Amino acid sequence: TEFKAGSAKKGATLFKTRCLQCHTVEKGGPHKVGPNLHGIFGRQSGQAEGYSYTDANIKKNVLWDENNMSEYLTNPKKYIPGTKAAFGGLKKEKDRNDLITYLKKASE
Ligand code: HEM
Ligand SMILES: [C-]#N
Repeated sequence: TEFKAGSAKKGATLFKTRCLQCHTVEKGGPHKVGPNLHGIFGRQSGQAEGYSYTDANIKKNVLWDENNMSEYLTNPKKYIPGTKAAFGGLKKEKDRNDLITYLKKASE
């Protein structure tokens, strides 16, 4: 992978206050508002059956590397033109580094 990590901790706190709202990180996990984000790093997009998927996510088949996720998070509804992800696109830029680190580490 190109991206090299910031901090495993702190990113947790960000996830907990941003993403945990809609998602989970745990193995399998409840696909609450969003799907679960375990093992996503290096698994293509749309890798969790049963939950309410979209054609758009499938057709927009994304590997979920750090770059693509970093971008997506900025503008999910743009990057995938057909998502229920009514998320406030991660503008902060900095915290993202930690958050992605945590996610990467969690999704090892
Ligand atoms: C910055 C914290 C967040 C992160 C790291 C994140 C990450 C992701 C990722 C990687 C996907 C792609 C799933 C896949 O293709 O398998 C996704 C989808 C989704 N997210 Fe988030 N998300 C965040 C916050 C949110 C929030 C707060 C909401 C709830 C308002 C939300 C709702 C959704 C939904 C509904 C999807 C499914 C969209 C689709 O596949 O069409 N997310 N998210
Ligand atoms: C999730 N955007």
